[PDB]
Amino acid sequence: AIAKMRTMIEGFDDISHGGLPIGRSTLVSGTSGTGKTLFSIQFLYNGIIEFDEPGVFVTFEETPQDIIKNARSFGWDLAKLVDEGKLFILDASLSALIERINYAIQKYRARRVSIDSVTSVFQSSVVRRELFRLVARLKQIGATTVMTTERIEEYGPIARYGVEEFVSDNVVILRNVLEGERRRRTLEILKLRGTSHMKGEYPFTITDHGINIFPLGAMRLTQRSSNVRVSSGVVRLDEMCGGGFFKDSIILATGATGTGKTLLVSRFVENACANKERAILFAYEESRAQLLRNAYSWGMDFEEMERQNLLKIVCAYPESAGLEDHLQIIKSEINDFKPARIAIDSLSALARGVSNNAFRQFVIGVTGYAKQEEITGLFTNTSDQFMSITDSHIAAITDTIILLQYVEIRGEMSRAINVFKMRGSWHDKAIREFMISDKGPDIKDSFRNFERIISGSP
Amino acid sequence: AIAKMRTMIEGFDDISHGGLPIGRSTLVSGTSGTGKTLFSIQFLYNGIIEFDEPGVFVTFEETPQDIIKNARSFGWDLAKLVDEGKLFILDASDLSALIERINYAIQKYRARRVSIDSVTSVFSSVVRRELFRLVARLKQIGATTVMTTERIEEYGPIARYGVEEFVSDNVVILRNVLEGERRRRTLEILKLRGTSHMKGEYPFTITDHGINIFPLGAMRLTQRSSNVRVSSGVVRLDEMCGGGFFKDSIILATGATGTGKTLLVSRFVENACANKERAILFAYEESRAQLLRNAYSWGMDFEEMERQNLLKIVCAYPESAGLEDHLQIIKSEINDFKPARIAIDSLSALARGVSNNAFRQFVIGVTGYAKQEEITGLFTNTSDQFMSITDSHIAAITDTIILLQYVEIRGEMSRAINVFKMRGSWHDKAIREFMISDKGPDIKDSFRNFERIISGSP
Amino acid sequence: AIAKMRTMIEGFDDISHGGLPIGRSTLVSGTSGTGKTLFSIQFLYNGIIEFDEPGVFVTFEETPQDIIKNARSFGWDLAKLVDEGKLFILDASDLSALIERINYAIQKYRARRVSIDSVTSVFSSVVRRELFRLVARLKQIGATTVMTTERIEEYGPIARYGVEEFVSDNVVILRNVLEGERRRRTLEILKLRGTSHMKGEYPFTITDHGINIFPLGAMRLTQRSSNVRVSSGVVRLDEMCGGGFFKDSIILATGATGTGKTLLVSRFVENACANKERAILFAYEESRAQLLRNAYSWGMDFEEMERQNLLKIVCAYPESAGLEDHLQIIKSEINDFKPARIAIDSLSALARGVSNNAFRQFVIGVTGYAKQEEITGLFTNTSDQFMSITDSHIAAITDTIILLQYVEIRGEMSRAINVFKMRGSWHDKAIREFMISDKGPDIKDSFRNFERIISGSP
Ligand SMILES: Nc1ncnc2c1ncn2[C@@H]1O[C@H](COP(=O)(O)OP(=O)(O)OP(=O)(O)O)[C@@H](O)[C@H]1O
Ligand SMILES: Nc1ncnc2c1ncn2[C@@H]1O[C@H](COP(=O)(O)OP(=O)(O)OP(=O)(O)O)[C@@H](O)[C@H]1O
Ligand SMILES: Nc1ncnc2c1ncn2[C@@H]1O[C@H](COP(=O)(O)OP(=O)(O)OP(=O)(O)O)[C@@H](O)[C@H]1O
Ligand SMILES: Nc1ncnc2c1ncn2[C@@H]1O[C@H](COP(=O)(O)OP(=O)(O)OP(=O)(O)O)[C@@H](O)[C@H]1O
Ligand SMILES: Nc1ncnc2c1ncn2[C@@H]1O[C@H](COP(=O)(O)OP(=O)(O)OP(=O)(O)O)[C@@H](O)[C@H]1O
Ligand SMILES: Nc1ncnc2c1ncn2[C@@H]1O[C@H](COP(=O)(O)OP(=O)(O)OP(=O)(O)O)[C@@H](O)[C@H]1O
Ligand SMILES: [Mg+2]
Ligand SMILES: [Mg+2]
Ligand SMILES: [Mg+2]
Ligand SMILES: [Mg+2]
Ligand SMILES: [Mg+2]
Ligand SMILES: [Mg+2]
Repeated sequence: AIAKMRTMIEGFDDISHGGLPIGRSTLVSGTSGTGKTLFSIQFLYNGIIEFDEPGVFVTFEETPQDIIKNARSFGWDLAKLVDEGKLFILDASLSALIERINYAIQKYRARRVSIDSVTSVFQSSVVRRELFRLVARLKQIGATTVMTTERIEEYGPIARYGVEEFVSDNVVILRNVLEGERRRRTLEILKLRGTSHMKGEYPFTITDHGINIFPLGAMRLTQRSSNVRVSSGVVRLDEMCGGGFFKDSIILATGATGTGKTLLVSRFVENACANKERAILFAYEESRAQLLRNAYSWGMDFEEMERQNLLKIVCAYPESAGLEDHLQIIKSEINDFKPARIAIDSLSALARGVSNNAFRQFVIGVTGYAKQEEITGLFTNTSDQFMSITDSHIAAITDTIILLQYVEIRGEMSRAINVFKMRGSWHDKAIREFMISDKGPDIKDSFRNFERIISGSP
Repeated sequence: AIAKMRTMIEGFDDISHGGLPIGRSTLVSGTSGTGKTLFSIQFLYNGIIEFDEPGVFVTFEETPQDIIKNARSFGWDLAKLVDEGKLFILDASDLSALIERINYAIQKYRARRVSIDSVTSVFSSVVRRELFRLVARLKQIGATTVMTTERIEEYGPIARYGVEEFVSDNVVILRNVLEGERRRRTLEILKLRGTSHMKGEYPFTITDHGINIFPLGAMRLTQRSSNVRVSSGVVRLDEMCGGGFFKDSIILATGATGTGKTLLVSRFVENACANKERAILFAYEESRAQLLRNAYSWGMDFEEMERQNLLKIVCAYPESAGLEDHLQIIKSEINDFKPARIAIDSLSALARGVSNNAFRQFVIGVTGYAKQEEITGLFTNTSDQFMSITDSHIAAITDTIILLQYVEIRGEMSRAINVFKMRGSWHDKAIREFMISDKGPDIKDSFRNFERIISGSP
Repeated sequence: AIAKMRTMIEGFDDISHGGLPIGRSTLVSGTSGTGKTLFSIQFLYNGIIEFDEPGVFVTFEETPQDIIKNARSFGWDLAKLVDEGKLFILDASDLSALIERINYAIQKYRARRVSIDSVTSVFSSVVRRELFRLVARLKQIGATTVMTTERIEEYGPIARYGVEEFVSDNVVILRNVLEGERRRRTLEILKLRGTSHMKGEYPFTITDHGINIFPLGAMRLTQRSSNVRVSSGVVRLDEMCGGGFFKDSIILATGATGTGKTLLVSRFVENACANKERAILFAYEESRAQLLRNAYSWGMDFEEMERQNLLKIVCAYPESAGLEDHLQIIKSEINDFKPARIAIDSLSALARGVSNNAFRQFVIGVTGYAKQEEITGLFTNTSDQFMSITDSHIAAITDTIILLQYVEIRGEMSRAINVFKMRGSWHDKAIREFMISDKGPDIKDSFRNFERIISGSP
């Protein structure tokens, strides 16, 4: 088999099980601002601060000083590594270039090489022969190169002259697709000669750590399962769940608007902080100010928990970022605070004007990470119809579902709670009446008289 | 990192995270009449009207006289600034010759800011070589340049020869997309080599003040929340809400046509003018004439309040402007009148033949601003069916929902009201019938004889 | 008729009705990384590894060393065959000169098969004249050639200059269409001058064995059917089915979330391992961890069966691969483990954001194979509404349908099971209520007090 080299890019090594083929050159074409330079810089940088491999960078447009300054925003200096003799920024902004580049390879331990960019170098018949010569001349030296080419259309031709794709051994497309006034970064591997890889696009983001590729296909169902129970915050609800929620489980609170989803989330988050356990609250519908007042009215101090460094509140609008970003933000915030419990209020708000598949691929990401890090996730979902079906087919991700619906009785609005699922546990299969007070919720008995709920009244 | 310069354009300082990279040039492409020249002038202008930095202006097609004549429209004299020495409009009626004149004028007034409108006149393989030489000679002078490009398609190639983006360090695209015979201005940053920015299209308008960018992403979920309550105009309604509406809250009055939504809006505004508090009425369904007749019929003198400078009525058809304009008009008017209560009649009318995405982002922009300005807002919504739900997922924005519906009883069409939800407050969970007279709402008792009304037919 | 040659590529021998026309050449066009070179090698390879026929290989861009290095990946040494004389890789570093060298090498080893990868390198009016001369000089030598072309668009012009199809006797197009960020390999025969073939696109995958074409059309309705019955894990269920499921049959367990579909799958697999019979569990909703916990909770040791080599659990996310892969993975695993019972949990999860056409053709490919392998299959389907139908038209594939649904009775959520249909058997036509415990299903009696359940709300 062809030996792959680890680029040390979070996700990319999963997409191409191993990394990039050693001895050959990888073509990374993409529209302007797709992260071609970043990828090629991050490739060389990773290969010097992990395997101390002497890499050479070829410039064709941007000056060396520009590349150094631009890469300084990611929190790494290139001039320091150039000073050490571990990097070489060959400034060039025909055949001799190959021999000059080859010279440095043998004169600075030919590890990794990047050429950003070649499109301006050869700025469609001549393109082939010129591109065919370079790759061949780089094969003889047997060093791992990355070539960055530009494309005009996001789903149009692979490159500018539409020829490089065949000439190259490896093809990587960086996309910056715009849908509904929103840009979605995706990276896909078009081909890998004599090796296997993951097919199709994969959502990625660019932060202070660099390119953060989020593979969904590498996510496997290995989430360890325990019989460890944890109090939901309601004694009556814990009895109804046959002891309370499972430490390694995903609880779903679906219902109509004003039913008490946030209440159950608040009470679930308070419980963590009572037992001196860390918890994160991801708000998307309400603000910290409104959350603190709302909790206060039920008799729960959210400031107290914040002062004890046991509860964190992250409020933000869904339309203020993308699903890729939102997921990263959760992971980053979870990576720092490392909570025992988590609550997303809510997924319904996060599904507002988003690809039904882009949202579906987000839920798995959050659900999986929570399960894979042994964190109890409670996600709320507001139903569009007042007074009910999932209508999303995402009930196969949740291990527990709390139903909250209104019951119009004697020209009076009354609320009702019920547990549908409790995988690996017994649950009370009754529709108990509950109401809200200054001391929180109170679950009473069920309605034996009216047997026609999840519809109307009698 | 990379030092950024403030452009002092409302919204661009948030979308850019701080502004435009210092020392480097920014390319602004767009179709004709997008606001390229405007952005160009406004950049240099605020430079010499805030940080007092001498900026030179290169004009190729448009003559200085015209530039000043057009600039005046917004309300700022350029010739006065040309007269002093803070700005120099270098009329451009070979690159080296032009570059020399620009370079020899950048040291004369020691210009910090530079705008070239436009570089798509002087002029694919040659455009790159010329453009590369231009930015290189401007990079050496360490002057923050702004270059304006020209495109033919709105979602087609970024520039004319589709090569000006890879040569530029920064790329700002201004669009003017036509959807259902309606023109929507949008601004997006494609890339910023070095720093970070906000990805995606952001709606903006051009008024007397200049460009007015409304970033919905920059708007955080930091909205002050108090337990201060206020009246609604109805004593029983205040009592039904458990002391009346919250000062800092968004109330929603949804129901079938002729249920009495406008009645609740009227009384809501009246009560404001009763406590000598200023309010605004945004009508999109009925005129001042009909409102005054209907109000006067209900025993509420809207002329009086109008003369007392406590009530301002602004009527205009929903299809008389875009959501962008309607929002900017609401904000402008609010800032002028500085009201404590605001009522919109209605959102349903504002959703008339408008994309759910563009409508979604408008309701967030209105509710968000009112919440951050400590202004109590009552928004009405007319349901499609007489006998329903919550339109879409705008129930996450309203802190209170007052449902009103009809109840056919013994061949009579009686109306019923109920506080469906109230966050942070107790509310009457009863469906009380109410009559309308020339005195206003008459909330009586609920219907215990028949329990199947609410969001149902009985 | 026209004599055809077997390529020995799984599926191509059925789609072609027998293979490629003998004496004539075949043109294989496709975008980059479709599998043109692979198909090229695999053709010649099987030639000299089955019918022991010396085949020569023309390489234009890719060097012999690379071709052998890439070929190795699949698991076959080319240099060994080059060493012997069964294959000769004629490196192509004027037509008459090249044609001469090919013609002078086709008589040396007396080559029966020939591949030219690729003819889109050497090179609209001239391409025809050259191509026509090439096939004419290969027709005279009566050698089955295979020419690889290159296309830019997936559903655009067949070849580059769109003239290589009318000059060729045979045209095979390899596609790699991207639909919702997912890459789907497809192979179609456009025409075969002389013989007949299968019209339309056919899904195929590339694995370690090489190209793997899955013709759904070639699959006939010849599926052995016996009166041999088997148990389900439940005595009452076997009795309710009129002696238990048929050995050769497809059973479907559809219903709302948490109804007990996984319970029935578990017991179904357990019973197999009870009679010392091998089974496979294909999970796409829950992990091994959760399954083992849930199983153990139900009184079924999935570790034991795992250690007894009677039960194999394979969990993986539905969006972790394409239907093509999932199918090929199921077939591969089945052939290895050779199980008598198979259960998929679930099809609904496998339909998550997938075209109804691509999903339809996957269920036919799975059910068809299991039916022709004498393997009893239980497939689960989670309904969108809690309280429904048969998803789509997949009821024509299932020989037995076990419906499970909830029945709100006196403010209690009880579950009900019923054998909806059973072909070739009597079944209990009664809606019997059933409870769940740590011992498994408890099928009790039906509800004679209320006759309005089934696919209704009462
Ligand atoms: N500190 C940062 N935080 C977040 N994102 C950043 C940061 N620095 C840069 N970026 C992002 O990465 C981009 C860097 O552009 P880059 O040069 O990697 O793209 P490219 O595809 O090579 O562009 P081109 O080849 O057209 O010049 C910026 O435009 C921005 O979107
Ligand atoms: N202090 C209180 N006393 C009594 N009842 C209260 C109190 N605060 C809230 N409630 C009741 O509980 C509801 C609050 O529910 P919650 O804030 O959890 O909203 P939700 O069900 O998540 O709906 P949404 O997210 O759509 O607003 C109010 O609508 C009201 O009916
Ligand atoms: N005083 C004003 N009030 C409101 N809108 C104005 C005012 N003055 C100009 N506008 C708007 O802004 C536009 C001016 O755009 P500008 O002159 O910058 O064009 P441009 O983007 O440079 O395009 P081009 O170069 O093709 O002329 C007008 O077409 C109009 O829609
Ligand atoms: N003076 C009055 N006396 C009695 N009933 C009245 C009087 N004026 C109006 N009404 C009643 O109340 C209604 C007034 O309409 P209102 O503005 O309260 O409803 P709306 O929900 O705003 O209707 P629309 O959806 O058409 O805007 C009339 O249709 C009528 O039934
Ligand atoms: N060992 C392997 N296991 C699985 N898949 C493989 C393996 N080796 C190669 N592949 C797949 O097959 C592809 C090889 O295709 P091939 O080299 O024939 O390209 P091609 O169709 O000739 O295109 P081009 O001429 O543009 O390179 C790889 O891109 C990869 O997706
Ligand atoms: N040990 C137990 N004792 C009692 N009841 C149990 C026990 N374990 C599970 N249950 C009940 O049976 C259900 C188990 O889910 P099961 O896998 O049988 O349903 P499912 O149809 O596969 O659900 P989903 O659609 O979510 O996959 C729980 O929701 C609970 O109601
Ligand atoms: Mg770049
Ligand atoms: Mg809530
Ligand atoms: Mg202009
Ligand atoms: Mg009205
Ligand atoms: Mg090839
Ligand atoms: Mg299940």
